[PDB]
Amino acid sequence: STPITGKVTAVIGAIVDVHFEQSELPAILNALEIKTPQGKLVLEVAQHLGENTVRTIAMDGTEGLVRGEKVLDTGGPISVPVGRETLGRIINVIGEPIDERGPIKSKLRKPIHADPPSFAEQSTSAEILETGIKVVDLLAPYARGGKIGLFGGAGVGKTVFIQELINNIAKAHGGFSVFTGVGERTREGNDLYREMKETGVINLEGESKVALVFGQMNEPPGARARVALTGLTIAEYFRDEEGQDVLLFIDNIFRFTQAGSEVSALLGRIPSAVGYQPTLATDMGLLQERITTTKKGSVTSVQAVYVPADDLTDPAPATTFAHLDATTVLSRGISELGIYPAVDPLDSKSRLLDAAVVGQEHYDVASKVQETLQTYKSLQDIIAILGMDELSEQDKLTVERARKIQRFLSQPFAVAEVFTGIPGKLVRLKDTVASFKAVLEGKYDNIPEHAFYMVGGIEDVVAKAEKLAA
Amino acid sequence: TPITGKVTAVIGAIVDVHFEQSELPAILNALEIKTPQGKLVLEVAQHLGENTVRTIAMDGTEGLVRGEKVLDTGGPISVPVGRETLGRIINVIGEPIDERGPIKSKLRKPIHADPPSFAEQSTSAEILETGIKVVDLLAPYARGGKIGLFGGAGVGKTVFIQELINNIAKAHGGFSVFTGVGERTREGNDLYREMKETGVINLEGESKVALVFGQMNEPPGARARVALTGLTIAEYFRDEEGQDVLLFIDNIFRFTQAGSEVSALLGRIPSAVGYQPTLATDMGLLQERITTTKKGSVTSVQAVYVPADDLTDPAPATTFAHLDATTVLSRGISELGIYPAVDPLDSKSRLLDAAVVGQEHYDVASKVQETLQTYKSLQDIIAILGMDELSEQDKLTVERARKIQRFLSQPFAVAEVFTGIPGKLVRLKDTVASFKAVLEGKYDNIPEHAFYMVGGIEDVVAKAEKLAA
Amino acid sequence: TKAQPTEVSSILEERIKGVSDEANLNETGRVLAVGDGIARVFGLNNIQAEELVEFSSGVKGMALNLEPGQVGIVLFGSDRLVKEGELVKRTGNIVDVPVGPGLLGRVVDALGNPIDGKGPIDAAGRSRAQVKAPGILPRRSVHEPVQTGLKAVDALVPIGRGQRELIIGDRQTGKTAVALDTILNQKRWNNGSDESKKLYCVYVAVGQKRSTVAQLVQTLEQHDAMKYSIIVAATASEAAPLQYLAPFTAASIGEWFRDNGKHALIVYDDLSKQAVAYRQLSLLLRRPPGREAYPGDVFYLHSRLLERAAKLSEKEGSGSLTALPVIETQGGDVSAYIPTNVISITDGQIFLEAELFYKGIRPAINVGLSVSRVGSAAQVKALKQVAGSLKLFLAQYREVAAFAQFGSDLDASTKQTLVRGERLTQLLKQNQYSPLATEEQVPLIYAGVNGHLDGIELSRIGEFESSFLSYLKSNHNELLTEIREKGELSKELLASLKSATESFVAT
Amino acid sequence: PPPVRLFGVEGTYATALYQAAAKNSSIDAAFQSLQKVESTVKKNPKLGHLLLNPALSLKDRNSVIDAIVETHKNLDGYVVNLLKVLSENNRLGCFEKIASDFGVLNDAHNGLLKGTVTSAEPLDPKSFKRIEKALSASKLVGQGKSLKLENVVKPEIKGGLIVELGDKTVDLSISTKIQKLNKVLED
Repeated sequence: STPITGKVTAVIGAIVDVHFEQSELPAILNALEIKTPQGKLVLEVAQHLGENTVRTIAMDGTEGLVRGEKVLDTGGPISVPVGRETLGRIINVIGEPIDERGPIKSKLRKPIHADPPSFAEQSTSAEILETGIKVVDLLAPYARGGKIGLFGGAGVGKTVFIQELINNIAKAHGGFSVFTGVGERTREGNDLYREMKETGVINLEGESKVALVFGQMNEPPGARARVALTGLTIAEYFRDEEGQDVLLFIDNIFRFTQAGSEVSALLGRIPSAVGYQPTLATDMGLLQERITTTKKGSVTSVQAVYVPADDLTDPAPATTFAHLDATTVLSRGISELGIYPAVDPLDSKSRLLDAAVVGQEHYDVASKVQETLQTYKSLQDIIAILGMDELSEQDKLTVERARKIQRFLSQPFAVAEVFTGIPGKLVRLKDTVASFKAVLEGKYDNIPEHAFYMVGGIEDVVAKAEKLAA
Repeated sequence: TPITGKVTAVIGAIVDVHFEQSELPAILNALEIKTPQGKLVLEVAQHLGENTVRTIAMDGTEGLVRGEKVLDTGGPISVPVGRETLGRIINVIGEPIDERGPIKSKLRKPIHADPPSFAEQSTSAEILETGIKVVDLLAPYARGGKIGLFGGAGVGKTVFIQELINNIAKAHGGFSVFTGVGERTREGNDLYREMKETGVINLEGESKVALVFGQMNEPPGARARVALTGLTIAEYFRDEEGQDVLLFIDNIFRFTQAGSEVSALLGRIPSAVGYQPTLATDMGLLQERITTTKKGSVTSVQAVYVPADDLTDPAPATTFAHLDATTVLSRGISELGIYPAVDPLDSKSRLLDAAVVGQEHYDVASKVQETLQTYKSLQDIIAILGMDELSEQDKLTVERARKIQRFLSQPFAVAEVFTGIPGKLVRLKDTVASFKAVLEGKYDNIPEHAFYMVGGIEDVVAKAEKLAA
Repeated sequence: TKAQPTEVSSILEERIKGVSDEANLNETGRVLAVGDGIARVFGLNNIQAEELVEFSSGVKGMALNLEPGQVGIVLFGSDRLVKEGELVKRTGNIVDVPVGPGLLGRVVDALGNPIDGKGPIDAAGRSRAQVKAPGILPRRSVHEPVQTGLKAVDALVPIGRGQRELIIGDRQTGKTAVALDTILNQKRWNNGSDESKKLYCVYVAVGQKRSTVAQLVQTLEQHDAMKYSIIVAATASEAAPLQYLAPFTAASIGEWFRDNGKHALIVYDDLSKQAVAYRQLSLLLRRPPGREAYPGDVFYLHSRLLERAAKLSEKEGSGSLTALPVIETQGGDVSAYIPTNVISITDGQIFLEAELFYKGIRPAINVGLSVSRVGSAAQVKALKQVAGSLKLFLAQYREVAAFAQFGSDLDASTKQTLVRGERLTQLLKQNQYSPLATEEQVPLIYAGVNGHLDGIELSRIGEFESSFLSYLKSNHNELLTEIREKGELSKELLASLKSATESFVAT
Repeated sequence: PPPVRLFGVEGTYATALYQAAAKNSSIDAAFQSLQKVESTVKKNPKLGHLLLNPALSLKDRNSVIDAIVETHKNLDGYVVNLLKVLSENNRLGCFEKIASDFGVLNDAHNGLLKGTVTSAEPLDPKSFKRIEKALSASKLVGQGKSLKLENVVKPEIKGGLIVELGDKTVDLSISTKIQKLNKVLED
């Protein structure tokens, strides 16, 4: 080819219109580069408007653009670098090393846009992921290949929950993980960088069982939108071409919605409900569909979602609610009660809690736990006002066990040796099932309530009984 | 060589001119089209180019023929100001509509003027006593301040303002400006008569008041520049004559409304609710052209017709920003019958600090607020479960609060007729003492209805005797 | 039928006449429409985005739209100066401000002209309005206290340097007073030494009347704190572009402190008024989206602004600008677009509740709606120990209190909570314009948490606090010196304090 | 300003053209040359509407312009600059629109005031002449500004005639009078 030169005609926000010459038209979803003293400004071609004039979205700041500035065309969608070198190296939205390790790239690049896998490709999972977080394991079992979803309030240690998952699950599994952050704070970025250097998952003398794509919200809305796509393609490379299983992580997908809403309005599209982009559904859909367990590989997404003002009747959480396999609700109240995990067990729902899938014993035990807690919640009203004493002997035993169970949920997190100090505990799936069964039978109703509080397994609970006894 | 033009368009009262001459009057210049009904004053507001300005039309349009001669008056409408303004009711154009004949002009000043500098500002703090019980206790006014009402029924707003004029402006000796933007002609006539009667206007005599009156029937554009005119008259007293003034503005919601009306026609895609996308700037200029500079102290009183009583509407909201103290008046307290209808949990003043009105005053007010807030808090519980079935501690509070609520009443003097009760005006020093006693439950032992619609503590005692019979 | 901005008849006739201008299409251009303070000029094709353009009237205007023939230059002045067909000559400079230590003791307008008129700024540099946020690599984790002197803020929602903590709450709730308290406590460091242990405070006032600002400076001059503060102001009168530009140039002033490696704190009051200003600016620009009344990209504006405050590494000179946004909530509607956006950006919320203001906590901080994500790592080590279960007690108090107003026969446990809880709220109660030293907040929280005040009657708690401090000042002033000096409570110190507190239970 | 500002988009072109050729004079020449190339443009079928319609670039349009100035080399140059303008603004569907408008401005400049006498049927030449005489001797066309008057036949009008020009009309048709009469006896 030869340079495809365009001249800017209008800089008005992220929208920058370019005037390519005849017979050298670009194509929808190409990537244009404009040489700047800021490096290369990348413009994603998003419309043709007529007479060789495209309307493109900026990915870098639009300050100091001089009218009629020559615009090269790469000729295709933003081409990232992919490799096993992506692991343990941090790259910004346009795929450029912000870890400052210089060139990252194996032998390949890939486009950021990629077609969803076909009906034929799909292969259904049934494997049960272990998080070691007991409440999650029993009462909302996760599945390997799943599309796990961390619906919750405003950053409610939201990062901490995710960090624990990365700390435990990533080292534990042999697969890769991909951490993609959509406009997450640069304070949070520095913490994540430091934290995974500390946990050594990111080891800069060796390999890393995770790659990082940290997106920062100082980047314009367009870059905020298509950071997700960049990360997604890295996961595809792992899934497909490296064939391995993955454990994708995206953060926070409400930011993905917000970013998209902004460039819809910038594109002039009439906004839908609560201002959210008219293309909201299909954009969410494109992201979600792309992530799936195929026969080429398996990718297990954990997508954080921020439920604005804790109202999930707001369309943006609700749209995401459909697309995600294994929902998890983190509640401020439960956090405030001092229970970390902040996961509210009765409000979390995982459709992987199907009786056959987790086995009948697991199912039955978990049904009993669910009933016991639900009874306890119902009884909270009676105990509070009407009084504790009017409760039946049966009710009282159920309440006493429930308070123990409630605080048996409370287990420490290893990455909250910083946010607490108590070392975390990875508890086997089998061990959790066993331990909850025991409690329900009241085999450990000779153990103090506080000796269930903020400790791991049954072995620990028994040990802490001795400690409290002393 | 007067700039001639033609009337290109007459789309509503936002006439567009096309000056034939290459001379172009600048933005905020004024043009006179000689009407066969008189003249029409228009004010250049946009240059749309091709020698086509777009002009706000300040008098009632009709009978306009596209092509009619324009003449450039140049600059904003320059009113005539002086001491001679005192004792005149003047139209938007500044011509006496009370037929006192043309003002003997001293200095004629453009209606638009830049707002005084940060350096010019000087911060006062002197208490201005009102004599209204609720005002004195809860939100003491200051002299030079910017006082605010946020009424929803103008029937109440006008009365409130009238009371303020009745008290404050007789005590005040300096000049005073009444500017009534878009208010009822009948009400305006009442004020004119009343003022003339109370001698503040003495036409044969002298008047230490001047008046600008803008009727709500006047076309929206006219209403927009009524305000600016009044601010100019005020500025002349404040600055040029140096005198300490007073200013009353009511209804300044109409200033906002007028802007919203013109905005669409001007060619501006309206901002939220409907308010003009120029709302902040326009409001800002107006409220910063009202100031207590180091050359004078102008106590200003602003009355806001909160539409639908929704304070959350952006237009009332942006009014709240530029006021030193506010005393929101609401329909609920009106339903409770209490005149004054001031919300006692929705009033604030910058002077409510104990460093100003003393710790004892502040403490007394604190208890009133807390008690009433409790009373509001238990309103749900009172309805669902009997008030009898509330806690003993709470029942004392409830009884006290019911008394406090009733106590807050005070018949007005101006509306002594309307209330039908001879007016009550009570000293600030007396008020603090009276509430202090009541809070100490001293007079808690006599009828709740004895506190209702009456003034001072002594009166309550007397009303107990009346009730006892 | 198409209508192009080049179909203006004077342009069009010139083209037909053959001969047409150039160079007035480079460095000059002729105004052709202008009204609403938004010009549209024809020419200027050498203009760079965001540049400052000198109107021949003398107005300066940034250029925010570069349209396909007419550059839309937002005026910084009134349009009663500007008029059609004027020439504008490109400044050739994107906006920049003088930055220096001379801003200490200066009230300044957006373009950095002393509006307090204490004469020329001693400017150690100039900077550019936009400066992209420092990276992950420049950052280093927070480890620096900021003690506002408000007990609730420090104890419950601690603030550290670099943090983004959003003050949110209803209009004119003395919004300024919450912020001013922090500034006043920075007197304690100001008196001290080690300039990077001092917060040089920048109070940014957008949309506020000159009188309000003037009162603030009087208060600050009264507390002699203007001797270390900068006030950047953009009053309501001052232009909407100047208002839009005001936070970003305040940020630049802050960065100069950061650059020096010093620590500083920026109060952005109100960002909400910036958003209104940007709403009016955008709509006057013909900027297409309503956005629910605030244009799309307002989140981009706020996000870029806020991320320019950070705690930097020691290879970045250990700088740290700390930011405090202030957001007015229209009827407490946090689902409003501007409030939603800001909440995400910030690392804390400091919700203020009106009912609690009336209830007598003044300032009142609704601790339920207040969070500090970063949390303790800036909370004094001692103060962390004491206030450990202060959160739990309060949380229990909240549940119990709801039951309590139905006033049924109380569970003994609940009335223990109720009694303790009532005292705790009263203990928290703040007094406007009067910070408290942390060394003397440690005793009060110890006493309360160790239930010494649970017994003491609710009415005379206010008396007790004052007296207890006086008593310790008299008798255990050695202990206070130790709390100040060592900042973590030793076993001996805890016991000493316990003995002292116990003695003061009966007075 | 131009004799009669018709206003309207595409007439901004006409206005511009008019004043540009007015200040250099030779407006009749411009108009005539424009008419001549316009007429042969309509009488050339490809680029008679089948290349007057957009579907061409700037560049492809430009090469159409180059062919146009081959069609009658030397027009009047102002109208050759107008062709450039039209190419650049990429309008050519409103080419005849401008032509008509420039004619209106031109013959207004000439003062040739064309009118019309719509009628139901072709009228007598005596009728034509008498009406023309009357009209010249009326206030409406006082004369000084030349009178052209065209009777046109419109079937919709049933009897009588309506004389029109200057937005001043005398409508003395039969159909309207019948309508009013019918209406009044339906009351």
